Amino acid sequence: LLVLGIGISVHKTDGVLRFEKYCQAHNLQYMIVGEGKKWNGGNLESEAGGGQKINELLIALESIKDNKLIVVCDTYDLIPLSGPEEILRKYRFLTPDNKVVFSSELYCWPDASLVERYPKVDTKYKYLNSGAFMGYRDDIYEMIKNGVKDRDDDQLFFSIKFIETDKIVLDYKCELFQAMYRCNSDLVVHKNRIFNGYTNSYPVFAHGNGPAKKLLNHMEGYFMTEPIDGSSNTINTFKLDNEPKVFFALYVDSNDLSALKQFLGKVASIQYGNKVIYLYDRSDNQISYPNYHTGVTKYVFDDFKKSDAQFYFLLEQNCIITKKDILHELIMQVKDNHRVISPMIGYEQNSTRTNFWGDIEDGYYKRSENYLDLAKHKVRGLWNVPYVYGVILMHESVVRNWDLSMVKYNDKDMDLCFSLRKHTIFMYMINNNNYGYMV
Ligand SMILES: O=c1ccn([C@@H]2O[C@H](COP(=O)(O)OP(=O)(O)O)[C@@H](O)[C@H]2O)c(=O)[nH]1
Ligand SMILES: [Mn+2]
Repeated sequence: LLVLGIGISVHKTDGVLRFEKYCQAHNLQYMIVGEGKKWNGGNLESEAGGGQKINELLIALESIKDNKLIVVCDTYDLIPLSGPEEILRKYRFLTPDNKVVFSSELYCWPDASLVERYPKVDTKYKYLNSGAFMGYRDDIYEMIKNGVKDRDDDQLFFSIKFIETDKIVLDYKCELFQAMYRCNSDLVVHKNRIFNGYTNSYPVFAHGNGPAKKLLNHMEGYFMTEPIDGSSNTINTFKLDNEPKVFFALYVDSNDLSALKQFLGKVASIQYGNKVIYLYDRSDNQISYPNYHTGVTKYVFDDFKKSDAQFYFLLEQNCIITKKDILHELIMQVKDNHRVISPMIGYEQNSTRTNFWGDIEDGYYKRSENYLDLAKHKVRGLWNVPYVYGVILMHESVVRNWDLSMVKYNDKDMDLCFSLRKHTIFMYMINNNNYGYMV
């Protein structure tokens, strides 16, 4: 068995890094198709496309000469939750005649007229989703061998193949694949898996297709790729052996002189040797802070890019850090798909108002099911969330390679988070300790 995940990008997203980590945890051999190449498959958000996925898959298949079983899948919004033995057993059971199995889903798209051409079935999971499929290398090769246009629609291509041929079967019972979109009430997390209570199955591949990225990101916080080490926090005093260089980017407003002094005093007490400090002041109105810049109304990345710093540590004036070893603690969490980390702090006079959002609806705050549990530390860890504010540690691989300056909301903190979401760079809130408060 080989898993061919489509990851066409010059630099890796957190989606692909997460997919790789889940593949490794489940002993799945995999190739990232299209790694290092520029995406030309279209703006999938506002328009369909994805033909380039087919063309890159075809090139990859030229390296795989034997007729082996292959899974072909999305990577940005998809993870495996089990290993090759379960996959092979399910495949054999689903298709004794070794057909290509595609994911099912709730909706018939992009061509509504196909509704009446699909086989009639006694399930809501009626239609093809082209985001995950499995079959023999030669069968898949035969379907795609003439290539397509980069901007052709791969969803439509495979829908037509299903309807018109006998080469494809759909995974109606969600055994191998789960298209999660609008199936929230079917699904629970149990024993490190998704359980679909509608189908009575444990789907191997969890696909947060469309807006269900939010749901998969949510469930991620409850899954494991390795056991918790319960002793990681037993001493809450963290010290790095060798300190990477951290660029402190302080967003200040000297108009509020007393708030500024108090903030700078706390920042000066963060224990870290290898650093450079820049002050970015909103006011137009300094001996202790040579790198001082005035009239700044946006987040600034160019000074960091020109530096040799390994991390960018964004701190806003209204966030008061009290945990002196916090930078050591945060850096220890930066690995794999965990590259943007924000410690959870609450407002001093009502700690349920924090510096993250658990959910988002049309770009605005929505209360997630576990929001209050995180804010009150009923459960702790790292959580993939749509917005973080005020204290953000970002690895250089993010800041040096991605446009963090995209504009939607005309608000610096909201637009930074929009930028990251758009690039499939994840924001992780961490609430393992008491870090501070907001004013
Ligand atoms: O720059 C890009 C954009 C997308 N994709 C791949 O195309 C898939 C389809 O996009 P998406 O999952 O967002 O589509 P959806 O499942 O929401 O229709 C992604 O998961 C990736 O595997 C890629 O490789 N590079
Ligand atoms: Mn997808």
